[PDB]
Amino acid sequence: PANEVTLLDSRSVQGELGWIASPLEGGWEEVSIMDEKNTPIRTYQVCNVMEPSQNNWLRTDWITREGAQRVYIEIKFTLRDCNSLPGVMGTCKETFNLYYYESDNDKERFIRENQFVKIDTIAADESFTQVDIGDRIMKLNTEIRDVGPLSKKGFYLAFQDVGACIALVSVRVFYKKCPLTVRNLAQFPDTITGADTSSLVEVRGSCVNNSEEKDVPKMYCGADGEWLVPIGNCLCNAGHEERSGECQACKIGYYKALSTDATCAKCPPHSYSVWEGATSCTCDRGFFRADNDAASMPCTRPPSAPLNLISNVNETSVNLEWSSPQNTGGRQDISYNVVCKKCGAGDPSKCRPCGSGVHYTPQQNGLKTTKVSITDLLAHTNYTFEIWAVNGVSKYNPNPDQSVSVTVTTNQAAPSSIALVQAKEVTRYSVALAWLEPDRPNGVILEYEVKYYEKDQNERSYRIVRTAARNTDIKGLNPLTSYVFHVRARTAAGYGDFSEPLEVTTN
Amino acid sequence: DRYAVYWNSSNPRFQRGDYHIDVCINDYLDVFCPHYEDSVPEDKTERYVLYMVNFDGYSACDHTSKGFKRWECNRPHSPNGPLKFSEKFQLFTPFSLGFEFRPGREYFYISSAIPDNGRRSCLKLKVFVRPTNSCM
Repeated sequence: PANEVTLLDSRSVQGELGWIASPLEGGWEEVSIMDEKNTPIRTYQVCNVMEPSQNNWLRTDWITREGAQRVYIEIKFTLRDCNSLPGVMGTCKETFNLYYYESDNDKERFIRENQFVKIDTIAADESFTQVDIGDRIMKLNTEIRDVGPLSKKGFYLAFQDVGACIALVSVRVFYKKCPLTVRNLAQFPDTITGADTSSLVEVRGSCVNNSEEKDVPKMYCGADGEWLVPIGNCLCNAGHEERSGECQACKIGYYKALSTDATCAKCPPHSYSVWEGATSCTCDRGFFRADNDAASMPCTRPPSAPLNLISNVNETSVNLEWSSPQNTGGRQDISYNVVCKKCGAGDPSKCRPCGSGVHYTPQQNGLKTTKVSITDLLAHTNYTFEIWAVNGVSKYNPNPDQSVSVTVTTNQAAPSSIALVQAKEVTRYSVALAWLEPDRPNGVILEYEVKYYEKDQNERSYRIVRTAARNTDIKGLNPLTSYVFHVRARTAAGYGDFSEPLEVTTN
Repeated sequence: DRYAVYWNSSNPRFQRGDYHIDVCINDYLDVFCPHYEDSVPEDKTERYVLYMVNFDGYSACDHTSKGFKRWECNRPHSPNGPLKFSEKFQLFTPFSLGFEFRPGREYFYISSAIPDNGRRSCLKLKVFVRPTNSCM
């Protein structure tokens, strides 16, 4: 019934025990009496209390060790009180000797009576049957004796009667074992106990298949048959959680990249759910993640092109200006790449790329600044520049669908000053404005800028409005105040000039 | 010294009904269960539960509140021939439950079938212990 592995038992025997008794006749007898319920046992009895001198031997069959160090013997026996039975004192006894002999031979024909090693003279503890004459009651005394260390292949057991009235009910032969337990995520196997009751066995158990040994896992096997407090911890591998005592896989929609004490984290925003036991949640179509980027980070989108572009030309150099992109995607690392196309010269789409050594003062490509300057260009030639918005993920992601570009000419002059300005609708709150296009545009007109500063009063902040149309108005202005306006023409070529200083006083 | 009894209905001694054995002090009794070969489909096979009853239980074939359970012939296909049960006719027994025997007295044994007889007739054995004068 106990966790201890049994070697020899009176109940477990196939039919008869078949034990050698010396002497055969007038010695130990195989008188079998049935025990409740339906259990057949071979009971050994001897009662030669009357005869003066008594010597008895009962040798058991071959008992294999099976890799055991210390064996525990449990004997169940019934006795008789020498005073309760008629006869001379001393002739009757209340004690019996126990013997053991180590051997390597499987089927030994005979074991010497002198070669046996004595263990202890056993008496019925605590109480013993007399037996009571009025009513008959069964005994409850079971005696245990230990034997070790053992060197040979196996052993034989013997019993010696010195003139007592004894009945051996059951003989239990077992060896104390440490159970197979999985503690601190590491597996520990079943182990045998030491040579002594004080002895302990150091058991270094291997970790689970889906785990890695961070610390050496070890335990001590106690003689009682129980495992001791663990030394060293094991942690489950990446993509496997430390739950239920055995390495489990991450659920559908969960991941683990590093072998940490924490459980499988849920997929980051915009990340596609992978199968059971995932290292990192994969990025779905349209969203991606960089190689040098952390696994915890969400799937980032590529950047949009910068919406506004401003260009200014010099005698041999050109200047480009732009703002921040609309959709960052998530990543903060945004750099700008300037690409020379040379497609401006000529009407067809087919063109030759800028092969000549084009120099750039801030940076060639991957510029973190919002402004760029091209030092050298060829005169009388039409060029076209593409400002590419580059992300840290844009390389891993597909090449951006669009990039804001502007076609500019090096030799062409900036637009001239505007001829005249006229206010069409003047009121106490609003002042309308209308103007003509400059006499010399030197390129297609793209934008107009109007200045707004206070006259006959302290130098205020000159407000600049941007309008593609040649007509503009103002909302929210103080009455009875003088204002001066200047219209400036802006083309692809560059910066224009201020207009006629139109003094308009509010109604 | 030793007495051998084969417990089966096929035996001519049991069929008579008056089957008795005269035993002495410290003599042995060996009861053999009915052994059958592997070819037998276990239908014709006999299985008995032995009881040690009094004179009232011997004639009426009853064991309820009259006797005690002794041995059982459960498995007929035993490896070392038939099932053997030993009984020593000792005056004093060292075992707490072990049965004692007195000279010049009668002891009775009955057997009930596991599958059955229907309380009509049971296989019985009469045991008489000869006194000290008769035994040497």
